[PDB]
Amino acid sequence: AKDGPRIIVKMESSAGTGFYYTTTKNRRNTQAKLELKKYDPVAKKHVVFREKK
Amino acid sequence: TKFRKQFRGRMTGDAKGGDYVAFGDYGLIAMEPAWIKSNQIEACRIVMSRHFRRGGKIYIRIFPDKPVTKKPAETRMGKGKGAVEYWVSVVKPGRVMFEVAGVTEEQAKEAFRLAGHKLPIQTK
Amino acid sequence: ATTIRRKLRTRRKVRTTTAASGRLRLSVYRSSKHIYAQIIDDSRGQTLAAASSAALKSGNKTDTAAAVGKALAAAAAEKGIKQVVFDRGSYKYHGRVKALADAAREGGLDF
Amino acid sequence: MELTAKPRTPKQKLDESMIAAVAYNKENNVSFALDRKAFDRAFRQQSTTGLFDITVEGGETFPALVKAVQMDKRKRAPIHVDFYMVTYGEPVEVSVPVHTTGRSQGEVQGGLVDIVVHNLQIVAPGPRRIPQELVVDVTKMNIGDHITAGDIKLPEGCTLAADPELTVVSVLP
Amino acid sequence: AHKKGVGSSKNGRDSNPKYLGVKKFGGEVVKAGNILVRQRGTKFKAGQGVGMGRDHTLFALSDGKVVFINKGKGARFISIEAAQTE
Amino acid sequence: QQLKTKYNDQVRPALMQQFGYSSVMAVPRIEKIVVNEGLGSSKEDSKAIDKAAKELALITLQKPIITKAKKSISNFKLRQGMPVGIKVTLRGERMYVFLEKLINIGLPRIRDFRGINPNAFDGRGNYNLGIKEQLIFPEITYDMVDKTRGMDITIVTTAKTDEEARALLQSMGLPFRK
RNA sequence: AUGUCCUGUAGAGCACUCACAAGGCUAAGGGCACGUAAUGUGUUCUAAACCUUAUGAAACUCCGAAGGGGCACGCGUUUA
RNA sequence: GGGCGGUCGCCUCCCAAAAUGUAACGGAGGCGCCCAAAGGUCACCUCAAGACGGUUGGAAAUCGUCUGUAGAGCGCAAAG
RNA sequence: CCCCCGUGCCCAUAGCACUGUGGAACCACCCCACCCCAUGCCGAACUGGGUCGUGAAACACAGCAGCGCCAAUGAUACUCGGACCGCAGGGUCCCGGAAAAGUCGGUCAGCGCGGGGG
Repeated sequence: AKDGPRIIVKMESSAGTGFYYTTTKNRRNTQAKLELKKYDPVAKKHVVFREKK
Repeated sequence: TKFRKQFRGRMTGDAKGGDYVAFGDYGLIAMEPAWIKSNQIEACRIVMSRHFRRGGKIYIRIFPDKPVTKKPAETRMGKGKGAVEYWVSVVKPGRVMFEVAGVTEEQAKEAFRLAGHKLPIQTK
Repeated sequence: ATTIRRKLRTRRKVRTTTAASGRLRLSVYRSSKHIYAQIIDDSRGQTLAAASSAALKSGNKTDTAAAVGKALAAAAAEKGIKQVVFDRGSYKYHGRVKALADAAREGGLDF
Repeated sequence: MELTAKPRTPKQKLDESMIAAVAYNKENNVSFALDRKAFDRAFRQQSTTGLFDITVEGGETFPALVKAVQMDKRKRAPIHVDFYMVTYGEPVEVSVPVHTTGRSQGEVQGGLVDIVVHNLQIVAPGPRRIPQELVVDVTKMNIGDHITAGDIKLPEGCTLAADPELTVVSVLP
Repeated sequence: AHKKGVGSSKNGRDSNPKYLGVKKFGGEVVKAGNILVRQRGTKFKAGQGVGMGRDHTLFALSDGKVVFINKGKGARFISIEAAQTE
Repeated sequence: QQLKTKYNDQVRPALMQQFGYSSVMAVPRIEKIVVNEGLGSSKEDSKAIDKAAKELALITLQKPIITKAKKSISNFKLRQGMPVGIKVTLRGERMYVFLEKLINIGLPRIRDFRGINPNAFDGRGNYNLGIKEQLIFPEITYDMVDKTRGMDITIVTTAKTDEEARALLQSMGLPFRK
């Protein structure tokens, strides 16, 4: 599914002790690298989620 | 001289139609969808105007329908191509109706000319 | 705008008393004259009695709604007296929706 | 010019000389018939012009008119048309024709006989009758005159249809 | 693949309509009207939609589920004459 | 009150003095007012027009929102939330005492200003006439100012019939096409 | 036999779709014209198109069925 | 028919033969998305479009208005 | 039997226009405005309190065709079916189901349903 900074985005969250990648994307309209969030993880409540690699 | 594009299509089928009207003078109707080769009706008025007059205008009640798609003949075992034929097809509609007098239907006399089938004139 | 605006809540209201029928209806009228109530149980019904003034008469809008919310919250509620009810909420929420419903459970009704 | 007949079926309606016939007078339906000799005295000179009688087999006497014209599609064997009879309190269909007659003062610049091919007019008539008296086709065909449909020599009263502004005879040589 | 003009060589496509419950027939929560694969609840197929209509049916059992926003579902309280119990 | 009164008892009875009406409130009231202007986003691609936005509220304060026309252009301009407009609701009683700065000022200037509107009127109490690009006010610098209005004024008045549309609107104030 | 619901062909018909003929009118329209501050003055013709006159159709609209299915009431031939 | 070309998955139907209901070197529009939001809740607002004359305003973009089988639009064919 | 805030049935045999009228109990305008509510701006139809005034188009009632709107078994158009003219259409009869416009009429209904009265 293509590759080479042009179209499409390849980002995918990160949450501590709440093991889950969120596994979805959007696009680089908003800032790069940094990517603040919130939202539910495994279950329980909402957990970390702050994005990184 | 009919549509200007708006895609090809059309199919077949014969019967009669619907386009007959009580004429004011001296009518004329088709009788089923006879034979007129488009490039026949492309010689319908001019043949009805050899020299009827310098000027002169009346009324008709039809218009070229057509396309047919004939295709070459190198080996007919395929799909199609395009029209390249053309035809009108009608019912028993009016198409002439003179308004003079002594002439009566002189131009509805050699109308039957380009007419392999039967097309009376009647009157109304 | 009323006989042109008022159309938002009508059939959209009756969709809990007709989608459950476990809650009552509710008239609700402006007029700013008298107050009344006059409710009917279940969307498949529309006939019941009520009352009138002959109580405390001094016209108002705010403090006059919460009144019948208990002053007459059983006087007419014969059948069952109380049995899971829901308010109408035709228009907005000036306070007549509050001081009425917030004075509804005052005397009776389980909302 | 008599009546009788009856047949509730299209049997004697498709057998040499005859017709089909229709009637719906006040408490008088049924589908008669009658032959077809001098049965083309409609659009000739009797187009609502005058109203005789008929002497039907048994009772009454209804004058009536012609109820437009129709002849036959393509051929000339008038398949069943219609027939109005003044005895109703609301149908439509009026027969107020507009002809073409004369020497055609078209040889002024260029133009032939008054054409017209239609078979429909802006008309109306209240009750049900359709008198016979109107022209419209003539009036110095040139420019700064014209003569169509919109008011003219109009039957009796005013007109009612939808939008009074058809086309009909006109000029344009 | 690859194509051009003066020729073409493309496929075509449809799907299965499959109406299912066939009017006055028992009831339960069958299905009927795959006008929209997502579908939705219905309870009791009265036969709605724009304009006056509604399928002459009346035959209680259970829920229903049907069509799209095209015509109409039902959800009506009423068996057919029954109303008391069963 | 002030004008409202020289409107409640002055240009209110006059109508009945001429020819009455079935009501003591039959007479036309202050139906609609508004102002209307905003000649589209000229100065800058929408970012400097703000220095022509607040300029609408150059007599009072009531933060106008400019509105938008209808998005369908993509010729001239126009998008999902462009300006192109005006409006704003600011009637009231002072609105009467606002005619004090309306049915008064302006006339004393506006080029070859002599009279106000040559008939025209009719149909409604909203006769469409007004402004060019003049304020007539000095209540601020007016040097630091550098815009350019245009457009007019509408203000309806619940005056359908011509002899109301522009009837009262005659003995109404004084500055007018005499 | 009968109860009950629908599909909407065939066609009518037309008013959202494509186009159709004639008249009134339409030129916010365009140009032939001694003009010439929009040109106020004036003119001529489709043309969009409203009404009227009253056009077509597989892919048209508030119309409308044969037929068919669903089950039900009941038995005539037979395991349907 | 060899076969260069053209064909190889999904989706709109026309023609499909008013329930399902096929084909085709018969025909037309594309794609293997979007979106932290055109998602859920509550609320108010009818869209293109003409006319009234007034702004940088030689149409058109500004606004008030009646009309509006509402002819908008609702994320990109198509039907509903 | 009275006028009358109102919930359905409904969905143009209640779309608009003409006459006039009731206001005190029905209903409109209004009044006062800072505060609950805080309206793209203001508080004007969304606001808190009400005794002037009036009911004027908007609120009501019957007469009320200018066109709509319901408008028929009856002839046509359409059709499960039977032999045929006959060229596919198209067409005769037998022969059931059985559009629409046109024929009249009527249209500003009507019944239960919570009331302020002589």
